[PDB]
Amino acid sequence: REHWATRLGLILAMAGYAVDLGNFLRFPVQAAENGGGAFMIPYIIAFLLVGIPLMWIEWAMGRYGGAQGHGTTPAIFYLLWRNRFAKILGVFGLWIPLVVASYYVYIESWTLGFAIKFLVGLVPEPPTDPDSILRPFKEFLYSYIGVPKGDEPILKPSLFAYIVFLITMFINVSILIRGISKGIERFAKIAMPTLFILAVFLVIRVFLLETPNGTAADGLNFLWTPDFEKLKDPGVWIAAVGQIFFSLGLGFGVLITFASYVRKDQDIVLSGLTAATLNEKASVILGGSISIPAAVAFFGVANAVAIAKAGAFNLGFITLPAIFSQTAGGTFLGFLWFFLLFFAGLTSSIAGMQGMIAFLEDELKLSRKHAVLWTAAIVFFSAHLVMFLNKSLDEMDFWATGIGVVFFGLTELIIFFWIFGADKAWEEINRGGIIKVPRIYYYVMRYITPAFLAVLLVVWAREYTHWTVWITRFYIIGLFLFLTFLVFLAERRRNHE
Ligand SMILES: CN[C@H]1CC[C@@H](c2ccc(Cl)c(Cl)c2)c2ccccc21
Ligand code: NA
Ligand code: NA
Repeated sequence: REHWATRLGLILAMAGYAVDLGNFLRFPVQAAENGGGAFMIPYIIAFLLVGIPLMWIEWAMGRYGGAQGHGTTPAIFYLLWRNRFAKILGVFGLWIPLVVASYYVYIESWTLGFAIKFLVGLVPEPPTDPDSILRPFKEFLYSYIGVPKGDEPILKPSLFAYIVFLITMFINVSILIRGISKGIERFAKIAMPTLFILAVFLVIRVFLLETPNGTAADGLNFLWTPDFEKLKDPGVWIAAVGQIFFSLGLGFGVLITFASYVRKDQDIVLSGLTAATLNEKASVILGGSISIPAAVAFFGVANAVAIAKAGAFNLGFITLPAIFSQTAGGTFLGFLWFFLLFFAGLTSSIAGMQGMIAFLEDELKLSRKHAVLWTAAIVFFSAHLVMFLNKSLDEMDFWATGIGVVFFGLTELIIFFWIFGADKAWEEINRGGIIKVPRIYYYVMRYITPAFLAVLLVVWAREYTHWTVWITRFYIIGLFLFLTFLVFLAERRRNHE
């Protein structure tokens, strides 16, 4: 079996997975709409009661199953719980990341495309007034995506956007085809420093932004200013819990797959806590000091709520490029921005597609070349549903990463800590640990964490379309069935040998 080369590379690949666009865009927006700096109160709490424990558990299940040549949850859930239903539940942790991949790489391709467009100067040049600056970039993006002009739910992406997507995929394959150590890890040692560099440079440049409308200090002011009255809102306490899942990457079965390349007695306690911290520092320090400040600085704190309510996607693909077309040499800033975002995705999409690659290697005994190509061929095909069917993206994401990861996360808890047994699990986590997990986390992992996951699981089901959504539902259900069939073939090949 493949293994990570250096302890550093492990943490960087682990941090590379969790460090993403959401760090720079989604996190700053959620904080601004949920109490500013007061949002740190329920967020830090959720980082402690939910995010850290669940991460250790996936590191635990990962390493536990990796020692036996199995990196995926259809196998690992059967090792924690020898059952017919356990294999079926494990399919989700191979289904989820395959669904997300169908649309993540595509969104990743966009940043690559914009980075290229910005670098060569192929960007809109307005003109005065805010809607006079934003509209040229709102249209620039929509011509790239192919946003429907008519009533039809059909997207018509540019030939360029499509080609970059092939190129983007090709880039992903290159890294994945070289393996865990000479590929993902080797890249994680290049990307993460390069990432941090671009991040700091933008932070420095952003703090030097001054307009008649405001300064970067006003952005950091508005953003981090605590609104403790919003802490009364349960929804804020829910946004915090959902965000932790999102930021860390829990419930994607990727940590489990990635941790399955960690050696049997190698530390997973401190290493994970490091990668977890790298992601958080990336968010509160680097991320919340570029996007929100730069917007408030240019449009004034009088629009700060309007900008936050405009969404994270707008902030990074429409709002910030429009601001860069109005700054000194900002055509190159546009490039550094979309190139910062490209790596943030590439370090996460190589981690996402490994779950399928691991399954084809471990369970169907395919070579690494075939496992990588066939996974690519599957992702490339399914993305056409995302590229051409309007709102197909929202549908896949809602199920996979809105209900799916939260459900599957509570599944990992119960299977590893209630079915497999808490004591056997607790030992599995602490073993080989440089530092030992605090004795108090035994109770958190057993009650508090699955409680939080459960009471959240109740509200997102109580709180929550066209007809074309059935097309996407049809396809992604058909994915689950097909993956059930491969798990079935995997267990019929094993009885013969
Ligand atoms: C974990 N937070 C980021 C990390 C990578 C990125 C991600 C996660 C899983 C996969 Cl399978 C892929 Cl391809 C990509 C992602 C997706 C959705 C939501 C959040 C995030
Ligand atoms: Na994150
Ligand atoms: Na990443």
